[PDB]
Amino acid sequence: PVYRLPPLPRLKVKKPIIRQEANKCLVLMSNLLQCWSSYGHMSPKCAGLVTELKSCTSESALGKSNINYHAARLYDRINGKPHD
Amino acid sequence: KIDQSLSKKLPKGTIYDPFDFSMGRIHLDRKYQDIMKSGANPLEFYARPRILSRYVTSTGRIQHRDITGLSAKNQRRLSKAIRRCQAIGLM
Amino acid sequence: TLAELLGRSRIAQVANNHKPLTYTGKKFHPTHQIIETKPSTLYRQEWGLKSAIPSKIKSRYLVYNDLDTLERITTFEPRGGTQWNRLRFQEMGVPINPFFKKFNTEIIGTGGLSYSLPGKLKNSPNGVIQRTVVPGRILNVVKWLAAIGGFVADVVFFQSPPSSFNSMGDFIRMKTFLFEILEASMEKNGSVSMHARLL
Amino acid sequence: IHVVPKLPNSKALLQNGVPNILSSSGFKTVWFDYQRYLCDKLTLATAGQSLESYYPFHILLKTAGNPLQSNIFNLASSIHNNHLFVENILPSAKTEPSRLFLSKIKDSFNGSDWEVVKEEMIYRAENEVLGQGWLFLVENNEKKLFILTSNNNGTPYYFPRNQSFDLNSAISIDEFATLKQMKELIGKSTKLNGKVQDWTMPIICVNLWDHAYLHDYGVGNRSKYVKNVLDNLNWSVVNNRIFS
Amino acid sequence: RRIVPKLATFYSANPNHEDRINRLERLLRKYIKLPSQAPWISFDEYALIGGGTKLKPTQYTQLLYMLNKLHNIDPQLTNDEITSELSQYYKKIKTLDEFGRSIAVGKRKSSTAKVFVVRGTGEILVNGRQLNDYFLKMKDRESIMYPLQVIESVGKYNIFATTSGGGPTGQAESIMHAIAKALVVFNPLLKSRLHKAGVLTRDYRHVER
Amino acid sequence: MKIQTNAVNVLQRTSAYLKSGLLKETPAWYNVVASIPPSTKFTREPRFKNPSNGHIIGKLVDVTEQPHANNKGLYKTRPNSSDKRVGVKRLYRPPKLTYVEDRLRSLFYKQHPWELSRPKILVENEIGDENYDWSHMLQIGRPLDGESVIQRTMYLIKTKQYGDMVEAYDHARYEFYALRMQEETEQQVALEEAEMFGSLFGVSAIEHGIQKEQEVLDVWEKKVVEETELMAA
Amino acid sequence: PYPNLIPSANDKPYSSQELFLRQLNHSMRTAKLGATISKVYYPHKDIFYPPLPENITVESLMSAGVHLGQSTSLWRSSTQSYIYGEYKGIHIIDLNQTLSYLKRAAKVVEGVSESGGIILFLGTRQGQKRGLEEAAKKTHGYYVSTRWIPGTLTNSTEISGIWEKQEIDSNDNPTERALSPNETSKQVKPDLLVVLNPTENRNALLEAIKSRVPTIAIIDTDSEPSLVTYPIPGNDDSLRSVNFLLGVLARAGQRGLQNRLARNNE
Amino acid sequence: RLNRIMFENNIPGDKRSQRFYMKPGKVAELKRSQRHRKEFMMGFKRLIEIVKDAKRKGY
Ligand SMILES: [Mg+2]
Repeated sequence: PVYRLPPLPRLKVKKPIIRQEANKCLVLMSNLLQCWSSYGHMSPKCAGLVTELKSCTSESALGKSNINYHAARLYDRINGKPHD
Repeated sequence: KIDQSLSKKLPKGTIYDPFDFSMGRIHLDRKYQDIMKSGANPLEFYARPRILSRYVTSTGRIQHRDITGLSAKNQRRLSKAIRRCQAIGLM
Repeated sequence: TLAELLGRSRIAQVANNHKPLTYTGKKFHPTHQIIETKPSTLYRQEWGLKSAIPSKIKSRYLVYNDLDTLERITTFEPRGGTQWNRLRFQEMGVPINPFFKKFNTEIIGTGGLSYSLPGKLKNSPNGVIQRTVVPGRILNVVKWLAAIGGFVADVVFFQSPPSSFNSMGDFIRMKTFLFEILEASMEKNGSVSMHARLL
Repeated sequence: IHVVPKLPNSKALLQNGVPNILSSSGFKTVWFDYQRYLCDKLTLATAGQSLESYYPFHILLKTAGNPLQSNIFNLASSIHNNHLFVENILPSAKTEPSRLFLSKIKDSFNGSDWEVVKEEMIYRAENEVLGQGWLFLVENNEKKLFILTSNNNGTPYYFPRNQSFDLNSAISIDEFATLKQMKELIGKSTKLNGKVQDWTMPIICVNLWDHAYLHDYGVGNRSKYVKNVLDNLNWSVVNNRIFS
Repeated sequence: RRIVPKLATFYSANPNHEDRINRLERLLRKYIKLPSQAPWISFDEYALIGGGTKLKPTQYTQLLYMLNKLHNIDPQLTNDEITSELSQYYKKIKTLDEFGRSIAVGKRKSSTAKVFVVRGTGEILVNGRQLNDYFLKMKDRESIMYPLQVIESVGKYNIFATTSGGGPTGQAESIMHAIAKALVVFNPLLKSRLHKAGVLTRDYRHVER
Repeated sequence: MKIQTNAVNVLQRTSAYLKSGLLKETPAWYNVVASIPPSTKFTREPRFKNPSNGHIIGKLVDVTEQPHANNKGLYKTRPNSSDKRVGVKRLYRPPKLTYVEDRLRSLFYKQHPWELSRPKILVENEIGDENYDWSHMLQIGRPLDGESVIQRTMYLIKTKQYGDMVEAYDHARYEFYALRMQEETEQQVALEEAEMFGSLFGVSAIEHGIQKEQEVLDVWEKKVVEETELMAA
Repeated sequence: PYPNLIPSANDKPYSSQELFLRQLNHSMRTAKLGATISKVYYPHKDIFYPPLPENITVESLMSAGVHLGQSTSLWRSSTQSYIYGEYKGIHIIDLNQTLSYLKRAAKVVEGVSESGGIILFLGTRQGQKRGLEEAAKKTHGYYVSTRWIPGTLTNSTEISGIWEKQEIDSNDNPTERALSPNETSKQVKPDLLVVLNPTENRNALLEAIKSRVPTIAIIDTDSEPSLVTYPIPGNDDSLRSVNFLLGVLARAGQRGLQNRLARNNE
Repeated sequence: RLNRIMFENNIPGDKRSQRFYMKPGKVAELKRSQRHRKEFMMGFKRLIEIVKDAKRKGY
C-alpha cells in the first residue's frame, strides 16, 4: 500500500543517523585485553596486538548526513502536489 | 573463515556484474529482502488450526494486515476463522 | 499522420515493461532494454527520452521503466552491464536448432545470447585451438561454483582441489584461475549452465 | 549512412578510367563498386550505433583495440585506405616530387634515389604481401620515411594493427621478437582500453587487392600494376601529405 | 536613432561578468584543440570592471578558471587573440663578496647575529671567541651547528659570527638562522632542504606582556 | 489556474495607453502583434476518432442495430444502464494510442531476452529521411534488431502474403536468425583472420571484466577484514 | 598562422607541438577520407544551422522529441486542446498544432526583429546557455540563462538602471554618442520575451503581463497556456526539442534583421 | 529474546494501558491518532526513499 502525505510545511528528518566509524585504537585495545584475559597477562600469544596497539595509539590515543538538504531541495519536485 | 553475512553467494546459472562482489550488493540485498493469498476462502480453514496458526503470534494474537499482506476481505475472513476456531475449542 | 510516425518512432520500438529496476533475486537473462547515447548527445544530456538525464550520469548506457512519473523524474538506472556478459560469452567461443525450419511466449532456443553454430574450429598462430581456456574466479567451497565472464559455472577438477583453496578459504575469489569451458546449454528458465573444469 | 565520396572529374573517370594504370572497368571495379560495397557494409555494421557518426578514420582508431569489432575495423580501414590510394592516383583534382620529399628519401633510405626506393617497394610488395594487402610509404614521428606492407586491411596509423607479418606461414626469430616487443609495449600502456600512441602517417598508399589489378593485369603481373601506380602518382596530393 | 542596452546579458543579474565570461568562453571554444603546457587581478579589481557589488565569489572563481584554462594553453601554440583578451585581466640575487664570504643576518627574540660564512674547514668564531668559550650550553652549539649538519657541510665552512642583544639561546638561534640564510648562497639548490629543516624560518615569538 | 486575460490582450491595453496619451511612442512590437492576433479562446475541444487505430469516439449502437441474440442467447430489446449515461467525458479525454506492433514488440523480447542486451539509441536522426522497402529485412541506415522483424511482419501482413499474424511473425523471425548467424560468423572470422596476421590486441572483454572484478574485490576484502576485526572486539 | 613556435632541426624528431600541427594538417585533409556521412543527427547543427520556419515538417519536430509531453499524472487539463493522445504513460503533443503555433511565433519574432525592437531569450535550465547566446547574437538580441531577478521589468530602476546603454543607428552601428544621466536611468523594456521553461519562470511571465510585453513560450502538458501571448505546445524538458524550437525562432529573427539592414542599405 | 517477545506482543504496553480506565470515546480518538501517526511515518519513509533515489540519479 502507498500512503501519500498531505502538503507538509517541510520534509525533514529530526535526528539523522550517521556513519560513526569505530576507532581502530579501541578495537585493538579490546582485542588485546581479551587476549590477556584468556591467555594470561603479558602473554606472548598476542604480542603482535601489543605492537599494533603501540603503533596505532602512539601519536594520538584515539588514532554528517545530508538527507535534510536533499529532502528540502527536492520536496517540491517529488511531492506529487496537484498543479496550481 | 568470514561471517556469512559479509559474503555474497552468487547462485548457479545466474549472470552477474562486478558490482555483485561488493558490500553494496549485500547491503542492497538486505534492504530489499501464501495459501490465503489466493482464491481460497480462509473461512473454510476454521477447523484447521495448523494452517491458521501461521497467521498469529507466538501468544496467538492475529497479525495486522500490514504483516499478513492479505486483501481486506481475506483479512476479515481469516480473523473470523481464527476467532471461530478459538471458540470451538481448537486453537 | 502523427500516429503512424509515433507507432514507428524509436521510443515506441522499446517494448513496454515495468519490472523492478532494483531486482535482488536471480538474474538469468536481461530484463530491460539497454539505451545508449553517443558522446555528442551525452554532452548535452540528450538520450532520446522525454527529459534530459541528469549531468551526474557519465556512463553512456542506462535502462529505464517510465519516461515521466508523478514524482517528475524518469525512473532509470545508469547501467548497461548485460551487454558485457553477452560479448564475453561471444569471446569464449563455446556454442549453445529452433533457429532453423496462438502466440507462444516461451524463450526460443537461445534467447539471442549466441547465434554461433556448433561445429567449428578456431585457427590460431599455434594451430587449431583444441579447447577454450578462460580466466575465472572460484567462488565458495562446495561441483564447485566459478564466476567466469559474467556467468556462474560448475567447476569439476581433474583429481582434487589444490592447497590454495583451503589456504585462502572464503577469500578464494580474490585470485584468478584458468578454466576449460566444457559445454554450455540453456534450461527452460532461460539460464545458461556452463560446465567447466579447473586446470 | 556512409556514402561513397564524389571524386573530381567523375565523368572522365567513368569514361576512360585512370590513364596509365586502370581502364574504365578496372576503376569501376576498384572504386565505383568496391568502395560502394565497403560503405554499404560499414553502414550495415555501424547503423544504430555510436560509430555511425564518425568518419572511417575515426572509426578505425576507436575500434582498433577491441577484438570483437575487428570486422568493423577492417571495413573502416579498407574504406580509408581505398580513398588514400585512389586520391593519389587520380589524374587531377605535370606534378613532380617536391624537394622535401626527395630530401627525406635521402635521409631515410641510405641516401638512395627515388627510383631505387620505388624498386624496393616493388620488391617488398612482391614478397611480404601474399594475396590481399596494402603497400605504404609512411612517415614516423622521427621524420623517417619507411616502407610498410599490411596484409588484408591492416592500417598504417596504428602499429598493433599494421598486420605486417603473416603468421599463417613460418616466421623468423627476428619477426617473432618484434611481435614480442610490440606485445610488451602494448601491455605497457596504462589506459584501460589498452591503446598506445602511434604518430605514423601514410605518405603513399597502393592497393594490392585483387579489386585493383586483377581485371586489367591478371593473376600475376601485380608487380607491373604496382610499378604503373608508383610511376604515375599524383604528386600534388603526395606532397601535401608531408608536413612542411 | 535607438537607445538599446549595450551588452547581450543586460537583463541578467550581473551583465558585465556574463559578458566577460562569454568572451573568454568564446576564445576557449574556438581554440579548444590546442594542448596545454599568472598574476590575475584581485576580486575587488575585478569587481570594478564586472558587477561591482553584484559580483559574487563563485563568479570570480569561474573567471579565474576560464583565465587559467586559456593561459595554460601551450605557449608555443598560443596566438595574439588569446593573449590580447587575457591581458585585460593581468594584475636581487645574493653573491659572495670580494673575499668569498656570504654575509647574512638573523634575529631571535631581542638578539641579532651577523655571520660571515666562507668556504673552509669547519672553524668557527663568535664575537672573536672560541665557540665553547662564548656558548657554555651544548644545546646552543648544537643549534648553531644544525644548518651545516642539514646540508652535511660541517667541515666545509668557516663561520665568523657576531651577535648582540638578548641572551645565549636567542643569540645561538639567531646565529643558526643567519648561517642557514648565508649557506643558501653557496648552493641555491639546497634552499628547499634548509627550508624543510626549519632554519630559514624566522622565529616570531617575543616577550609579550 | 484561472484562464488569464492580461497576457493575450497586451495590444488592447497598449492601445488604450496610446489613445489616452499615457504612452507617447508606439512600441516596436505593436504593429506586429496587431497583424498577428493571438489565439484567445482557450477551449476544451472534443474528439471523435482515435488517431492510432481509427476507432470512432462518441457513437452509440442502438438496439435496432443489434437484431441478433448475444453470446448468452438473449436479444437486446431496450438500452442498458451504460447506454443511458451521458458519455461526454470520453469526447474530451485524450485517447490512448494503440498499435498492434506493441503487442508484437513485447512478444519478441519475451522470446529473446538477450536481444535486450543489444544497446539501442533512441536519439532520432531524421524520421523524414527514412525510405525503407520492407520486402527485405536489412535496411541501409538501420540496425538489425526486433523492430526489423516487426516491420517485416507488418509488411507481410499488409501485402496478404500471409493471412495470420503468427505465420508472418515466424517468417520474419527466421529471416532475422539467418541474418544474425551471418553477422556473428562474420565477427568471429574477422577476429580469427586478424590474429592470424599479427594483430596484437590489449585487453579483451574477459580481461576487462576480470580487472573490474579485481578492482571491486580489493575494496571488498578490505571491508571484510575491517568488519571481522570490529566484530571480534 | 602559428607565431612563437620554434621548429625542430631536421636531424632531431618532431616535437610535441610539431606533432600537433602535423596531425592537424592530417585532420583537415586526409582524416575525413573514405566516406561522407549522411542523414545523421549532429547536436551542434540545431544551433548553427537551424531551418527556416517554412521548411519545418511534423517529422523533424518529432525527431527532435517536441511531441513528448509530461506524465499523464501531472496533466494540466487547460492544455487539453493541444494533446494528441497518451502513449506509455505520457501525453503526446499534437505536432500539427505545434507547427502552426511555431510558425505564428516565428513570424512574430521576425516582425519584431525587423522593427528594431528588443528581443529577450529567457531560459534557466541547465544546458540552455549555448542556444540562448547564439539566438541572441544572430538576432542582435539579449538573453538570460542564470536567473531571472524578480522585478527585472516592474522594478527596472532598482535592478537594471545601473548597467550601461548605447545609442545605435539604423544599421545597428554604435554611434558612440554621450548619453545623459536621465537617458541612462530610463527603463529599457524588451519588445518581446521568449521563455524556454515557463513553468519555472512564472515571475517573468507575470512581469511581462504587468509591463505589457508580448511573450512566447514553450508550453508543455503541465504549463498554463493563457499566461503567454504566443504559446508553442512542445516538450520543454529535452534540450534537443528546446534548441530546435529556439533555433527556428532565432533564424526567423535573423531573417527579419537581414531584411531591415537590406532596406536600410537601399 | 524474551524481551523481544514481550515487545512483539505489546505485553508491557497492554499492562500499562490496563492500569486505569479510559472512556471509549477517548480510546477511539487515541486509536485514530496512533493509526494516523503510523501511516504518516510510512508515507514519510516513502518520500525519503524517493529523495534518496533522486539524489543518487543526480536530481
Ligand atoms: Mg515539462
